[PDB]
Amino acid sequence: GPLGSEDDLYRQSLEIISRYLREQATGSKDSKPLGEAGAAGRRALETLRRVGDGVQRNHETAFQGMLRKLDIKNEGDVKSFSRVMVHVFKDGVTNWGRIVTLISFGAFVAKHLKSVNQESFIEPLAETITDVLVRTKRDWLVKQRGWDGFVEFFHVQDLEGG
Repeated sequence: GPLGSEDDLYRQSLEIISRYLREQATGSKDSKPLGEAGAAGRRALETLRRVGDGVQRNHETAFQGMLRKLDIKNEGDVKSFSRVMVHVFKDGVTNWGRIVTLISFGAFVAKHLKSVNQESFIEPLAETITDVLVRTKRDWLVKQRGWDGFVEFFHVQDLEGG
């Protein structure tokens, strides 16, 4: 049925986004590792976790001004996320770092939404951030084998080049 000409990545992009945003919102480290998303999720949830911890420390100024400018009240405030969706890739040249900031913002905003006890809008929050993530950078995701590519860019563990 679903399997065919539909979207295979989206399924994953969601599996990992949920897994990531869920572990972030709670703040507690997940004990159960990946086992459905495949290879991407395994190295993604761990990579994204690290890049996120850094992104937040690197954007604390931006993140503070971005979320402060917004104000999640209902599922309608998600429109504000759409604004940052574009503002994230403001630069003509597309870089994984930019896409990392997008996932980094909503991920940080999700944990923020949970800090105020509004998980109600969180469920749709994650569903949107993901949709808008793979659906906004689909062409790229298709031109860069999506998920696998993301990790291809971050195939570095304890090594640094440039």
